[PDB]
Amino acid sequence: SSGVDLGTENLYFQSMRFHLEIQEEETKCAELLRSQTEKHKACSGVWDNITCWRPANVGETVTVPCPKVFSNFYSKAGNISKNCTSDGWSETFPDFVDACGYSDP
Amino acid sequence: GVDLGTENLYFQSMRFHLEIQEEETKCAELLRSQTEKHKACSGVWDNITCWRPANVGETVTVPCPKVFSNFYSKAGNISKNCTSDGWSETFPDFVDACGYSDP
Amino acid sequence: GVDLGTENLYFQSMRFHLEIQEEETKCAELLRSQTEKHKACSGVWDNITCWRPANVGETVTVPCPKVFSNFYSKAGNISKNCTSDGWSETFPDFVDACGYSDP
Amino acid sequence: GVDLGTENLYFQSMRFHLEIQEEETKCAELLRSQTEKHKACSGVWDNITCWRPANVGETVTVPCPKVFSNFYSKAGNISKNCTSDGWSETFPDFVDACGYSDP
Amino acid sequence: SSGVDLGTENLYFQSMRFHLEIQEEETKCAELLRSQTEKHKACSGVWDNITCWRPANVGETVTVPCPKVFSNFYSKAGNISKNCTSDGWSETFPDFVDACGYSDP
Amino acid sequence: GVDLGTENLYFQSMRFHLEIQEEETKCAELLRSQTEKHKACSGVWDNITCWRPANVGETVTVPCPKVFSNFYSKAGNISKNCTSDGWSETFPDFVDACGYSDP
Repeated sequence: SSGVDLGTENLYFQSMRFHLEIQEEETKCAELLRSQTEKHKACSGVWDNITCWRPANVGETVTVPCPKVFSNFYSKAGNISKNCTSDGWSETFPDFVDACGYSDP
Repeated sequence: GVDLGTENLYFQSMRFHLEIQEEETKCAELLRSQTEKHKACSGVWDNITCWRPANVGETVTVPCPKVFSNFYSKAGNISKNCTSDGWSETFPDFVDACGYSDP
Repeated sequence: GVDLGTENLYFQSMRFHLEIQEEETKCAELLRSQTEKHKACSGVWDNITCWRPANVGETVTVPCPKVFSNFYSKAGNISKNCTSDGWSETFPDFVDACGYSDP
Repeated sequence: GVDLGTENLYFQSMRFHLEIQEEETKCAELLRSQTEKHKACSGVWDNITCWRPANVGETVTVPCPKVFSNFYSKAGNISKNCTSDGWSETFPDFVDACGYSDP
Repeated sequence: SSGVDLGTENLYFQSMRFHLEIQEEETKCAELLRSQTEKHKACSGVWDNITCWRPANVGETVTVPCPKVFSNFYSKAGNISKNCTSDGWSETFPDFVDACGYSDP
Repeated sequence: GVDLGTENLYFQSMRFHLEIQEEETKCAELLRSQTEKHKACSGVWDNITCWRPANVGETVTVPCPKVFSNFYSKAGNISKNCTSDGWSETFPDFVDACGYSDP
């Protein structure tokens, strides 16, 4: 660790890393949903649990790893899921903190 | 419910902004990668669209901005001509070229 | 007209922010992808530049921030060494490496 | 025309984002000005709403977020209780409390 | 002028000043329009020529100084205007660059 | 639950960006309002802090950036002098003035 790491230019960047990562994921989600707009699926694309849930058809389950941005805070290997039903998307259950073992003391 | 969940409501309200920002970012990167050419008409952003740098007599034609795809009644394109006076106005105008309307 | 229209004028004023933000995003993503490895000099941001994680004895060299190209008199690269004491200061310094001044 | 002008179209599409960002900014400033108190339930942002720090037995009640005023069928409020286990879920739920719907 | 002014932390900020100023004006415009939503005026609030045009009634002319963010590029004292009509807002004419004498060589 | 919900978790991660951006915006506005006057030390941004325009012999002192309060061991202020050579370095240095470290 050096004077470089403690410089205020690096501190400003380091403090924004989680934010930049999440915004980047939100942007990709927006672009994805846009590229699929002509298809009209049963469950349109949504964002929750800081995760993009791509458009889906009835009976599909979308499963993804827990958000990578918080990898260092996870106490177990884990994933999150959402089901597309005839009445829309299910709740994301288990949700992020439960599925992922997120912890910050 | 999940559609009306507030995290999704936050995201959905931001989608146009995220999409436009990425398009502007790509435009800035395009103009930057090209800055050692010095063309008649340098790159501009107009009608929510990036217009690559160009020389006199060129016509640049691009598809209508995809961000408003749900409000178009047709797949359209928009153009500008580079002249020795600079860039022309976009033609046809955005609203007509793109078949744009809002209920 | 178009060149001087306010849509373009707002975009041109945002170019710096858009290009640096994209570079910060890339840096954040790079450091996230390399978090499993535990390198001697970790990823840092300094002089508006991402400096990738590195090992003792490496020198990382990158072009001057393209974002300020119009303010350069020279084709410049900047560098840091990863040493046993950590990251070196940037060399040559940003102003000299890049031939920067405001006009 | 002027409504459908692309500069206005850019702005209108950004209004929710600008409004939410200012509300988040005010929340961050509120939490920061209060950080030397150490209350049972520290400040949180939930349901697009800032929840001031609070002590056990308190109920914090605020109006529904004004950013979605055009989609409400009534002026509503939302609440949380601070307990010795932390913050409660918002009540009534956002959709019900606020009379929210989209055509 | 010192090493402070030439530091990359200051250069990053200085390069973003116009942007921050315009975004701030856009935010205030958004808040203004929101605070007026119950009123339903003939011409709803709009943004062009990097200017907020507040909600208005038929027959009103809104006039404002040229955007302050570009004060240093103006070659003459000037203002911009927009009229609210029974068929919506007029075009902003003269527009920014004409009204304001904007120049950048 | 709420404290650990992702809406709050995203907000908490954005706090730094929101607070610094608000401070940068205030700095931009301050410098714009003072542009008629032509001061000896012009407005600058350094060590995540706005340093207002100033005259020879002035010392500008401000509290350590509140944004990093949780990383301070001390109640700190930072200062610069405007001298005939321009702005001084910040004193005491940011790390020492503020009692900063990462935990």
